[PDB]
Amino acid sequence: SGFRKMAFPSGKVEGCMVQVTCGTTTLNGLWLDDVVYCPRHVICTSEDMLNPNYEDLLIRKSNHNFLVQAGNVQLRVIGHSMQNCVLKLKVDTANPKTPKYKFVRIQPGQTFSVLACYNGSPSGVYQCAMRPNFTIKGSFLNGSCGSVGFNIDYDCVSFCYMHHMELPTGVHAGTDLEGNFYGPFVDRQTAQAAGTDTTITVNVLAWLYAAVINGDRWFLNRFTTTLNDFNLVAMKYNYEPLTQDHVDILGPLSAQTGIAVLDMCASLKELLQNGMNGRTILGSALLEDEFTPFDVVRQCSGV
Amino acid sequence: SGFRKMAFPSGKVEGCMVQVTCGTTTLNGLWLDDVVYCPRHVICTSEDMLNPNYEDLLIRKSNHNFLVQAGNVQLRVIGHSMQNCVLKLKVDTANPKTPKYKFVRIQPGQTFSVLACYNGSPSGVYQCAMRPNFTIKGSFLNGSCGSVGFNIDYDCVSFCYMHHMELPTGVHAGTDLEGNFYGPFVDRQTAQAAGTDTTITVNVLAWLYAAVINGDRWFLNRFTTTLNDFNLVAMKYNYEPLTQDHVDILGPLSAQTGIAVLDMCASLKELLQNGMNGRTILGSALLEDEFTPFDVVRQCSGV
Ligand SMILES: C[C@H](NC(=O)[C@@H](c1cccnc1)N(C(=O)c1ccco1)c1ccc(-c2ccccc2)cc1)c1ccccc1
Ligand SMILES: C[C@H](NC(=O)[C@@H](c1cccnc1)N(C(=O)c1ccco1)c1ccc(-c2ccccc2)cc1)c1ccccc1
Repeated sequence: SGFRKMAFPSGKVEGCMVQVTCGTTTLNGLWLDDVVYCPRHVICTSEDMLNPNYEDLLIRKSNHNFLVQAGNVQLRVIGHSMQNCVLKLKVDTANPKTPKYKFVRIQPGQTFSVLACYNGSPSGVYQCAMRPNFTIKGSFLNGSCGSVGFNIDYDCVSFCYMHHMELPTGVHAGTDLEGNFYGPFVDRQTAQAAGTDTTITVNVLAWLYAAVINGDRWFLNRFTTTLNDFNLVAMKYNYEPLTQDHVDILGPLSAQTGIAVLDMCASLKELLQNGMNGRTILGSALLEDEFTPFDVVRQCSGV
Repeated sequence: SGFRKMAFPSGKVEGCMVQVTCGTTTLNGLWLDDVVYCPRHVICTSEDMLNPNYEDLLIRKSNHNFLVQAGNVQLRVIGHSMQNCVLKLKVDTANPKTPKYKFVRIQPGQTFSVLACYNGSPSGVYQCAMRPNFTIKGSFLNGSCGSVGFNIDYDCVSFCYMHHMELPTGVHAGTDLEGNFYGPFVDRQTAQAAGTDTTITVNVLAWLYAAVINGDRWFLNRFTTTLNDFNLVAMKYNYEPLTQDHVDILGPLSAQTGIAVLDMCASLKELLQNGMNGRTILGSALLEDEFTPFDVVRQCSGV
């Protein structure tokens, strides 16, 4: 029993974190095979922040201008390219700690483990969700950039995120490892406001299912609801519209807890309409939406 | 900016997690040098749970009865011993991924990263605190036992916890790597009730200091208090008595935020007396006490 904000083991990803220096600017790179992926804003200077032209900013840079350091060891950059908002620095040496890996682009509401890094050094690990506004409520300081979000499918590290920037609102924006920012964010120092941060309803339901599985069942009522009636109250509370997919995705937890998904929607409604009445669920005084149905299954089947 | 429940990178500890089978029973072992540490209740059977005699239960067991598996590779157990509530299984092979390491016994209120394991396989990572009742509110399933809590001092993994058992209350009890349970817990299936789970006041203050550093400063009042007056209200709310050490330990955060520690105690008092009024601090609707002053410094200086 028990339920915590759990990350994947970062070991496989630690062995991939290198330091990437471009002049004054230093941040993290991901070293897989003979390629080091980092935010392309490594190349940007003290005044390039506002409107940097990267193609233009790349011409000025060469292989020897990218100082790729793997712990204490400098790597030979034997070729570089820009893919969207990432640099792919070709190095002469394949990373011998390269795990089996994929670059997935993760849907909003999906979760991943962040290995926060400074100077290619793993600092800490924490679970994150892709917010429906395609921000992530991370912990990143200066130099945290090029830190990756990831998911482990047994042996296979599925890199879903590379951290780029903090928004004016303490919130984080970054890209997949193909360099495509999640959301409308751009690697420039301009007015970039977050959209509405909606609650990942299916995740809250999964969290409630985790709560019930861990004996926190108080918020259960004798009520049911309809998807449509629940979704009316969901929208009022800035909750993601719930779909049959969400219900299907919660089927495992339903089947596990013998609680129809719509009876849990009924409990969620009462929690949303009435608040939590000073009570806690899974040591939280609000409804956690940064655990997927898969995350709950994982943390309650011990994958 | 941003503030999350961050763990240390588990990589150094992953390379130390082995599987430990004794007959039907399987759990995790920690492989450092030529020694594999696991909960001694690995040796206990289907009826030994109630009152097991371990010395007696060890006689029946030999080196070849301890199946130490490192991934797909069995290790030769060339000697075994019991140290308090841990077995130290001597193996012929030093763990080549042995990090620089110490066994620290951590004070209650101190935090550590848990690498949750099943069959010597890292499942997930999360930050934990030693509760003042010497329980830990973990996420551990069946077979999670022999999972270690730890702290990383740059290169040096300070193993503080080995997970043993879940209490009747969904809460977790275990030992240091010298095998000494934190708290009054014993590796037996008997009435083991948690004491009062008091709030780690110094940690809540650190969390508030992290909140203020991350722009969440609303709970700041124009009030101050005295240690004694604050401690009167602390005790009412089952908060750890605050000491000059706690104030000293918060000195860094005080100095960083230019907020006297006692003005923050004043804010904590108003939060405790008045609750949070539906408001959140650092995405929490209650006062987080599972972040140390050191943890906040670390996550807000990027160590
Ligand atoms: C306010 C925000 N502040 C930041 O983003 C902070 C940073 C703070 C904490 C966590 N995450 C990143 N930041 C870093 O820590 C960093 C810089 C280099 C390596 O790391 C950074 C600074 C600059 C850039 C950048 C520069 C040129 C062109 C385009 C972008 C990118 C990141 C920001 C600054 C500038 C632009 C957008 C957002
Ligand atoms: C209720 C509790 N249930 C548990 O503790 C669960 C377990 C569940 C989730 C997380 N953490 C551990 N548990 C395991 O997952 C496990 C067993 C072996 C390897 O792993 C376990 C079962 C048994 C023992 C044990 C056996 C003989 C003598 C003394 C102790 C120890 C652990 C418990 C059972 C028995 C005794 C105390 C507490």
